[PDB]
Amino acid sequence: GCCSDPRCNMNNPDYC
Amino acid sequence: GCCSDPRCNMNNPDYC
Repeated sequence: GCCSDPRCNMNNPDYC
Repeated sequence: GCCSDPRCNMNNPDYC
């Protein structure tokens, strides 16, 4: 998942 | 933060 991966989470505030 | 960058900002319209 994206939100469970630090870098993806950091770049996706709309969903994370 | 994400919103300070044009690409990330545009990918996150709800939050940015």
